[PDB]
Amino acid sequence: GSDLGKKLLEAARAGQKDEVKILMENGADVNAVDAAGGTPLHEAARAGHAKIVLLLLEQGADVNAVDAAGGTPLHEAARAGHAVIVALLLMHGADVNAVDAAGGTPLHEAARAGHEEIVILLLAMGADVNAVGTPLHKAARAGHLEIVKVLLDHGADVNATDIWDATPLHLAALIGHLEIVEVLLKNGADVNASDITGTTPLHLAATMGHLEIVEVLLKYGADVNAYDLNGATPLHLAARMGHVEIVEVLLKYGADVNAQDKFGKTAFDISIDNGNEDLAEILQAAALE
Amino acid sequence: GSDLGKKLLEAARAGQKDEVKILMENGADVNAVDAAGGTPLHEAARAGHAKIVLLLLEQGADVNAVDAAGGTPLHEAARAGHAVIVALLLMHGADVNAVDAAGGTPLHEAARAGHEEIVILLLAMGADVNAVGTPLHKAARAGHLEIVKVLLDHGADVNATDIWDATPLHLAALIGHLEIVEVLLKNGADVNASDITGTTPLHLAATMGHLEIVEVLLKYGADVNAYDLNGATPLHLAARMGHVEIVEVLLKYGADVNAQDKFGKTAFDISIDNGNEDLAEILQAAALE
Amino acid sequence: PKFESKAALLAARGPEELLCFTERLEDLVCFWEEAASGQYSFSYQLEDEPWKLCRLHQAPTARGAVRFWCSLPTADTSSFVPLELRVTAASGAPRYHRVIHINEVVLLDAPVGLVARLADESGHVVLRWLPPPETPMTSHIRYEVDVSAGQGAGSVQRVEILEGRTECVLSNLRGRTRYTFAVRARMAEPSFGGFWSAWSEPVSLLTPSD
Amino acid sequence: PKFESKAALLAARGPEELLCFTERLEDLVCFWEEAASGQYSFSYQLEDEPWKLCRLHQAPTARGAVRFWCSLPTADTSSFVPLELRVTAASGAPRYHRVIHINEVVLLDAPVGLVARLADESGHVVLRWLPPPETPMTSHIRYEVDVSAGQGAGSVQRVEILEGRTECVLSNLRGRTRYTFAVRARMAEPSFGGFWSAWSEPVSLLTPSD
Repeated sequence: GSDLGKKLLEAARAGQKDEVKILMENGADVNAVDAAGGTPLHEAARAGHAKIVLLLLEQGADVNAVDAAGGTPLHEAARAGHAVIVALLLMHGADVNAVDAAGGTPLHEAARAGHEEIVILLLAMGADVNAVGTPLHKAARAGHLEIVKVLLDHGADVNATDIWDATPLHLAALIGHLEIVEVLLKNGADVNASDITGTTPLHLAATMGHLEIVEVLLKYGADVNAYDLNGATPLHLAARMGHVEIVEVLLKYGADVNAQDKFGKTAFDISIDNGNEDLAEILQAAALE
Repeated sequence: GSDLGKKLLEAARAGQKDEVKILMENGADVNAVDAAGGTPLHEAARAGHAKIVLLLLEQGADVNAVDAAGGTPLHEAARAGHAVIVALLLMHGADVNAVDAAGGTPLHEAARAGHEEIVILLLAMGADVNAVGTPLHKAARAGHLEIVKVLLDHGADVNATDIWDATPLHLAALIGHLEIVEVLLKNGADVNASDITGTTPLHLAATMGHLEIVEVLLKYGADVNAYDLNGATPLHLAARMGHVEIVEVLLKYGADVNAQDKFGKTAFDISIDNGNEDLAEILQAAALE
Repeated sequence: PKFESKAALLAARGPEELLCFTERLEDLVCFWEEAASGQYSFSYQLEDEPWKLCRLHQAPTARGAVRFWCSLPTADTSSFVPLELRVTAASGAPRYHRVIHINEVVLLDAPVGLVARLADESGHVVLRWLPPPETPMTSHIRYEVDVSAGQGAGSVQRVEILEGRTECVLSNLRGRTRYTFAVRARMAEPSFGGFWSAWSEPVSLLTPSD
Repeated sequence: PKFESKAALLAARGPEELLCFTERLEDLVCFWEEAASGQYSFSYQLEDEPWKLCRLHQAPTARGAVRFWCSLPTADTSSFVPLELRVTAASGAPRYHRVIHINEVVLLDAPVGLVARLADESGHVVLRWLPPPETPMTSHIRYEVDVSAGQGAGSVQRVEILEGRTECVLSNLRGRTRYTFAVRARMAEPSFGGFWSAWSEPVSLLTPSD
């Protein structure tokens, strides 16, 4: 904007509370923009300087100004974890479900970054719990346990699917987040939901070697002998990865030892192919039964 | 209220997030009251449990419920420094200028306790900067520098007087908070304001032995030879307390050595009465001029 | 009683000043002493409550010095907060006006139960003691150990003990020497301020032969 | 090149697994090796951005083992965030699906510039070295020192060095003995995870006579 305007962009960024007041008193344009179409409000929300955020909003700063990437100060404050500023912005009418070029809402960014309080504050002001680019996918992936708890309490879709056919339980299973898998299951997550590849949560748990998770899934009624597009059961995947304990847990719950995949290979075949002594001994015993 | 109601007062206090949800799902009365007429909302605001505060307000908890002492959850959250909860309450319409039996507003408590962000949040939602039992008196007394800065920026009365005729500058001077005295002076605090006892800020500074403050006051035009109800000048008070350096600073700025109080005593008289060698030497020299 | 000891310690620090202190964090006495002329009013304000008064007691002392003091109630002894005090004459002239913190004027009793023991090696001594009886916040009390020797040696060592620790290890001592030990107490920063307690009961030891 | 060394170290740790690692925090290669049957699709999603693809490179190795690998751009190498990876066959069957963190798979180069020096007293040795060249976060790198002696003594000491410290003091050593020293590097927790680097260039010293 004015020459004082970019001096103000200088000062806002720097968190220089004295200098900000000086430049504004000199008639600086509060909605001056930088190269990125960022406003001093964007910069002050990013650095988390309360008093600058006060002085800007009191002088009519645009609460929902967008930079070239579609980002509002509410997006940046939610991303940077400045709870107070998020509050100040929200009180002044910041758009809870404005979306960046990427389809991201503040709730998206807050959930991904693991800012508990901001997620609470957003939800209380009516953030869409099941908007595009699902927060539950990110929270599940990242292992933000409490956030996943808050998400579910606020009515988030437990079995929402991304572009792959993956549900939050798929991601939780894969990453070995046991409690999250617990919370998900008790809220009615589908234990035998399949992505397009024919993978169930149990498949992921067996493959990654997450023993207890495999047990929790099994207790809630996961299919021990479900097959993917390879015609591979959890026992096939467990075998390939040499997971002895998991093979035993699979056996406990009624696994088919002589299930053949689309190569015609059994788990025992796999064990010989890998020269896995331990697996071959236990699988050999199971095959004769 | 109900039997589950006090179980809920039990659980809210304890911060037991699981148990709170359990008791409410069983039909607990959200506005049950204890012996003190405190609600679970009071208790949850006190302990700062975000999710309990969420679940209560979502189930119609009375945002401005008063206990027997006139205290709203906003008062307790401001006093205990739970910023988020203060935000949640404010968004749900908590009364910014509700007053306890003692005439205290949330802004009163937040300023006294030194909760910067809460003071900001209260002020943004329109807290009365100059309400009864002045926040500036407490902030000045306590030495909350930044809070005093925020108070003054938001238009607080620099020369508000309590029941004694004391202004914030009186309190700042007395406690030896140099910067605060600076900030106050630049915003137009009266350097020669008098309480009912005839005391100016300079009197307080001289008596407590705050040398630099005495200097700052003097630069801004404080009366070096102002008298209280004893007819005592700063030099009298400095003498009684044996403050050598302050006597010298007083001398620099034109102090009357032979001013007599209502006892007829000069500063030099005082020095002999206390057997103060140092003072008597310098005052003796000053008396002969 | 034990009160008189502490009042004398303070008076020497600041004559004709308004000295307030707390013994056990659960009370407060403010006092001053002055010459020839209760003819005074003691008022106080505590943190967001209206201005109240306190019954002044007048008693004599020293060379013509009258001592006025006020004992605040246990009701108004909550800590960590500005407590505004004013002493105003009958005539309505000001006399004193302070702002103090309750927690910042702690003068504890002396430590007790000194136990001095020789180490397994010559030159080392183990000292143990007890916090001031019936005091809270034993964790925030710091001590100082004084090591004297007789025969005009005077004070040879002055050792600060960490907060809450009622144990002291001394080294660097001369063998075959009768040393005398005392400890005093004080409240550790920055949560609390104040003065050193009076010095404890002494115990002595004769170090072994080296 | 130096890449081959690290790929071999990992393959021994997890055969037929999808191994991803970072050399200098500014790139990333994921790779796996398999037998007889790019016929594979490498896709990845990074923190709130849509699913992208990566050009797979196919090259042979070992006993009939084909190694597929993908080098992600420097654009998508920001750390501390979940990075979702999927390897899917031509046929559309799943093959791998992991979630890793960029920061949690650091395999640094070996430390360099070993300098071993005798202490002023027998039995003590001072070792110094340099962080892996052209690496950031030198402050978060921890090292381990191996002390070997010849003649079937093998590894006698294994000493962990604190984060950022490129200095080691050894004691408890036999005098008149030719000892051999090496150091490896690793990223300290909990900000970073990974494996130990390959072992550094050795230097030897002959301890004095005791």
